Amino acid sequence: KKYSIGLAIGTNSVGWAVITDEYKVPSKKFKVLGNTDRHSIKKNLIGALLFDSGETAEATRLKRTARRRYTRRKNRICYLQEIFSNEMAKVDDSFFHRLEESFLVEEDKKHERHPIFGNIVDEVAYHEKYPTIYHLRKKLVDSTDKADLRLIYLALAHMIKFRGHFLIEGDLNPDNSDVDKLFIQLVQTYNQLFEENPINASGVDAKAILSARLSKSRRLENLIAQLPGEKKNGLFGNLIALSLGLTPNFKSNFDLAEDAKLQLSKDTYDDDLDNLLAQIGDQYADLFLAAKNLSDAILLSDILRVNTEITKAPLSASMIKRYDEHHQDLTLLKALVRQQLPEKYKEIFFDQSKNGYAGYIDGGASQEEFYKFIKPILEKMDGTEELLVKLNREDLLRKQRTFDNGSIPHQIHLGELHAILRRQEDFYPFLKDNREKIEKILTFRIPYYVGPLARGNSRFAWMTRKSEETITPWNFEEVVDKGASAQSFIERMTNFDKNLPNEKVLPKHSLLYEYFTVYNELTKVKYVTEGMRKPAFLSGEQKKAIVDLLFKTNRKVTVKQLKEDYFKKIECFDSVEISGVEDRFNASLGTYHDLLKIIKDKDFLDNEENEDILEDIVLTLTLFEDREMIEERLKTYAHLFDDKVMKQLKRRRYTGWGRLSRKLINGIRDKQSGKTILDFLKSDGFANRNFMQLIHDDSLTFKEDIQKAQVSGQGDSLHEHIANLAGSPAIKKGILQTVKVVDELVKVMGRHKPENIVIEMAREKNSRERMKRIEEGIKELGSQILKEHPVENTQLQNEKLYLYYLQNGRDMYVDQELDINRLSDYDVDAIVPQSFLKDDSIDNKVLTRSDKNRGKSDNVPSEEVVKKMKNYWRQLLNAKLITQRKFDNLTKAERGGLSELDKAGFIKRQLVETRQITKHVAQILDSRMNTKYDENDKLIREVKVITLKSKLVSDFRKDFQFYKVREINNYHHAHDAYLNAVVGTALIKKYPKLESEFVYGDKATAKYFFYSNIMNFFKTEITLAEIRKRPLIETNGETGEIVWDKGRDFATVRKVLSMPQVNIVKKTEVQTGGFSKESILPKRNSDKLIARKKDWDPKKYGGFDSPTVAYSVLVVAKVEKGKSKKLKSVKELLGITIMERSSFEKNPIDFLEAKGYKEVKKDLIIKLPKYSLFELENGRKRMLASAGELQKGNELALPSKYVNFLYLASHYEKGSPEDNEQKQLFVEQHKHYLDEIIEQISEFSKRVILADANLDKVLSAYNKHRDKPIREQAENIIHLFTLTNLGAPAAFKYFDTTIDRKRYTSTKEVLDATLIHQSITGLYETRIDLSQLG
RNA sequence: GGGGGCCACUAGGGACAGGAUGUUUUAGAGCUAGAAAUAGCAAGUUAAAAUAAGGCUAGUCCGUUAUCAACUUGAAAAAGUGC
DNA sequence: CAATACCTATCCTCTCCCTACTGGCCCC
DNA sequence: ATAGGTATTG
Ligand SMILES: [K+]
Ligand SMILES: [K+]
Ligand SMILES: [K+]
Ligand SMILES: [K+]
Ligand SMILES: [K+]
Ligand SMILES: [K+]
Ligand SMILES: [K+]
Ligand SMILES: [K+]
Ligand SMILES: [K+]
Ligand SMILES: [K+]
Ligand SMILES: [Mg+2]
Ligand SMILES: [Mg+2]
Repeated sequence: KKYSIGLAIGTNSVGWAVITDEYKVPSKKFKVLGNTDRHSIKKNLIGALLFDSGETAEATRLKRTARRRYTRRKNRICYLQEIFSNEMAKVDDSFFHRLEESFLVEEDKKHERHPIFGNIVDEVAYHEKYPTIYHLRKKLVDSTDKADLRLIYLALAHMIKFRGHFLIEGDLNPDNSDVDKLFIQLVQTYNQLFEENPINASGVDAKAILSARLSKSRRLENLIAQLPGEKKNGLFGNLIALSLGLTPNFKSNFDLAEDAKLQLSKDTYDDDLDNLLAQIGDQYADLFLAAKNLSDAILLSDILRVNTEITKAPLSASMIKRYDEHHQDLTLLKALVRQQLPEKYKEIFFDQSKNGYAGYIDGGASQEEFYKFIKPILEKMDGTEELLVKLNREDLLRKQRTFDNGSIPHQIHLGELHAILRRQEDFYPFLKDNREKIEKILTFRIPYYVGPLARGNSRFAWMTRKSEETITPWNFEEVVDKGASAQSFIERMTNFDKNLPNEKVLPKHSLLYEYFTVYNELTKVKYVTEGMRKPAFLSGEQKKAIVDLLFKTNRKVTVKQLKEDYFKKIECFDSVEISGVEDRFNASLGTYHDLLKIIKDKDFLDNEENEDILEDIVLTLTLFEDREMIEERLKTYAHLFDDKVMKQLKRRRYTGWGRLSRKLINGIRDKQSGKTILDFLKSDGFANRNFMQLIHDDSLTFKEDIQKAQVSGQGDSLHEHIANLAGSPAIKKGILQTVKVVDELVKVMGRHKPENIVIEMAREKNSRERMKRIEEGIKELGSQILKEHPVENTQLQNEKLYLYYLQNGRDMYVDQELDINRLSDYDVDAIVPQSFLKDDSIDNKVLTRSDKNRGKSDNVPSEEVVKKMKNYWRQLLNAKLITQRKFDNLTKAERGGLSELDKAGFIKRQLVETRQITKHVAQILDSRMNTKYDENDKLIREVKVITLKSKLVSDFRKDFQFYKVREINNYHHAHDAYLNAVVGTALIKKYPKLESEFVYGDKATAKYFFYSNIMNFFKTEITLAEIRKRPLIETNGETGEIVWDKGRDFATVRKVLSMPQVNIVKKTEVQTGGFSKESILPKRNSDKLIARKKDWDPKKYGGFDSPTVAYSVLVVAKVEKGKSKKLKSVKELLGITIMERSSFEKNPIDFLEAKGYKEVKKDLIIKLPKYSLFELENGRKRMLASAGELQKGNELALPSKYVNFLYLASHYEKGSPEDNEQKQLFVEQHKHYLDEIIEQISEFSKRVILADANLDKVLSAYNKHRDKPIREQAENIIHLFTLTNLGAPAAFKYFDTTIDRKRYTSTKEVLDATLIHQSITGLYETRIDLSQLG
């Protein structure tokens, strides 16, 4: 008994099928367990396992980190209160107690209800004097009087609890504050550099213009308008643009060749400036640095909108400005509405449901919603011009706690905190002794390279302690070994050398590693001249000369430089031909040139004695990113360089890691030669062996030492091995389920292993990324397309509009503008044709007015289009609006277009699966099936694991009319698995030589033709560019075995696809995750509310509702009834929530009795996860959606004729026009299939769905559109299956009629139905008659 | 075919440090005419505290990912059970 | 019970490691 | 975006 398995792996399904020699699917009697009268059941060996998607770890991580941050903010406040304890006790012995119980109702409060002062008079007086906390903050910063200790605490706690960001290193307010002064200093530096072309900046109000609440480019235009004879793209204009945060190109300002694009935000600017300073000199450095200072000024002016010379609290003063303008504008608006629109006053200032001022302050209206609601009211009235100005500036009736306060640096809060401490430490000595402690509470961050400050109970922690004691912000540098912790931070994530598994890999920018790469590439170079008989390798002397003369003098080395600067200058060759490198060398000595610029000592870099030192330096500059730790590590080399060089060296940093270790590159030595790997690369006689040849040569000891150094370690489990794969967690869930399915199927066939296993793997918020890409590309481009055409992110889900914006609103084949409103008239063309590369992504698509303008449609765009559009394409490439691959494909005609080789490769790619994750699945299955070794100690491959791409079975379905319609049911997953088994086995039988291509384990016209016509052996007649005909029976050429009988096997496939009994199994899963919805609802007199804290009664304090049920339990017990508490027997479903799960499982009986149940039949407790299957009458099935709701549990097995009719009639997906005509004729001849399909659906619904209202609405809708075209009627009959689909009910639409979901809001009936426990395949069942309980 | 190093791209996964809102209860004395219902007017911008209930290992740690039909024997892990 | 309509926490900065899609140079 | 919870209305 022989058989094969077909598998279809998806992100929510695993289809599976078993086939015999005749491509038939067996059927077996399977024993049935339980307490029903049924002892067995017939099952076909085909089905599909369905499951909810596997989830990433991201949301869990975000919740975890927010948890940690809440804890640490609480600890900051706790430190501060601990500092204030004794003196506050002297002042007010319950202040902190009133603060801790502020949330409690007065009934539950243990102290007076007024928190600050404890009496109503003083509290009202405080609120009258300081209506906001910022009033008190400003007062305490500015005033000189002794203050109440409680108000000091409140100010400092407000600064510490909400302390602002840390995006700016160092100190702040370094007199970079004033915009006028930095603008005048920029003018002075510019006039110093250009005495002939000076700028008259007199009468220019730089403060108002540059600090104006306007866009960057608008403020730039405003400032340039004040400068006659100066344009926005000149030098001064570009400096102002750089200071405003734009991306000015200083190429044209200085007549440069290398595109000097500078933005102060990018991390590359530090290099992008030095690069630039490499051309025009260092005399312009002062100018750009002054511009950066001005940028700092404007950024601060965005936040501090008040004069910094009237107060040391400009932030608090700016919040007070917000408050005062709010008060004035509110008084004015109230009076205006009273006078002009008196009937709208109540809706505006009293209705919290409306988005007026009432909903803005008391309701749920945002600032944006309130502005939208009130803009027409202001425009409609008179005297609202200034209010409209403030509204369009987004500065009208502003609150102080707002979404845009994330701009505030922590240094500003720190300045105000330090000012208050300076004021009040003259009266409170403990503030003087603890001033720096409080400042440290504010300023201290746990460094990212340290992680959780755990003590051996955090699987996320890696920190090591210098001493075993509690870590505080004041003793961190002493208790925490920041060095060891920062080293572990990187070393716990970096790879070891695979060749030497005990050695750490080198830094990517290690001098040794780059020497290795350069010599490795250089060794395989070959050259010819005239008198030479044969291409020769470069000798060791030649390679050293090339390294010293070219690689150590140019950051990049081109083939032109190799021909002229070496072969001409040294060898006296006027003509030379080179092989092994094209255009320029890929490897380069970048770090050599970095360090040569920094230390300016070439002899130091060339001396082999300093190697170690340099290797350490780079190592440091790669391990660490904190400049203090880098300084502490480089201190051991302080004697070798000047303080200038040491400063530059500590400023330089690297990221990235190589893939080989130092001990492999330049460590282990061949036994006889005594030479390392790099020694062979530098010189190897006339063999010139590279890395692979060196470590694979049996006449050397490298290979044997690699073998010896190898270790294997502990083997992973199946689950561990799958978890460690590189892929999406969803597809890994699919992979694990696939392995389990295979195990069960092997057990079904009596532990006999299959002949073949054919596997196919399906292909695998976002508009936010689209808007980000378009914004960055248009700004980098310098275009105003978002100015003239504003777009929202959702709109970018239209392909043509997204392409339009990615192309700057221009045709890509013609240098012309494109119209937005005409996008329907344009074309979206494939760069490389889809007949070769089935790529439908933006990476291979292009928006053009007419695809005819691409050239010839059989290839890549023509040379003429490339000549026309290459510069504009490069512009789109540099703005990252197109990728470099899209550009390269567009420009392929410059390189000869598509050769025959490329077309052969594309067609082969369409059929041979090369994705790595599918290879890993194949390896897992192959290693589980084939375990024995032959006489030569080589693996015996009893089971051949074939992998296929989806297009094979897709084209099979479309060519032999085995069509699929996904919306009818879930049977198509199983059918895909079956067709995979059939096609794969038949293909490898017909052409065994293809095993290397399709089975796991170890001329261009010819291969193009062959792989194009690989599947023709199924057809009877083939029309290929005339008509040929194949025999009825197809056999193998060598064996003579039969592979395909076209008269009988197609009927077999049809009968298999027609079978109504298909094992669809929805994986039952316990629900995990959040306890409930996250909304903190207000107080309500409902027992659905859940306390947010143990003592916070939700009837007083509000709380959560809508908990998630982890799983239900069947309870058979008794409950007290009525005032007499008489015991009444019950049987019901109890939903154990996620929050209750641990309590219930620790002791189920106590939990159930606390819920009210008595005399619980402990052995009748049945655990029922989500999707538990129940069968009722007439084959009607239900799945558990919760403890109080049910999902549909049956599959509508629509006959095959109706499925294919729906496919063809709906124009689901063509072929010859004669075959199109035959299909159309079949549609029109079987039009009565519409009524027959409605009849099938109606019978199914009346038997199983039981939604009378919805079914009647659907029948009326179908009888309403009987005159509609067959196309639309079929397309909407497709929608109708939402009523019958397995799973949760969902709303659908038949034409314009909407059918809302009929839900099953009660689970009482399943308590007397039959529970069905299914194995993973559903072939093994345990059926429990629940009616026999109770 | 499978595999490695390098260059260029493209898409994904995992971890650390931090900020700003939102919400919830309370505090921010509402006033006047009416028995009340109510009417008229005044006012509004701020703060405290919580932000998964909680846990023991008590850390400035952990608490939403992965994994789960049923039954037997098992403390569990784990095996085993049906053409 | 049954049906119906409404509800559903959001945004942002920053350090770093890893694999893998395709194209290319050289090899095992 | 789903699809399960919830109060409201019978
Ligand atoms: K009280
Ligand atoms: K101008
Ligand atoms: K609001
Ligand atoms: K607020
Ligand atoms: K190259
Ligand atoms: K670094
Ligand atoms: K020195
Ligand atoms: K889970
Ligand atoms: K879930
Ligand atoms: K199951
Ligand atoms: Mg907590
Ligand atoms: Mg708040």
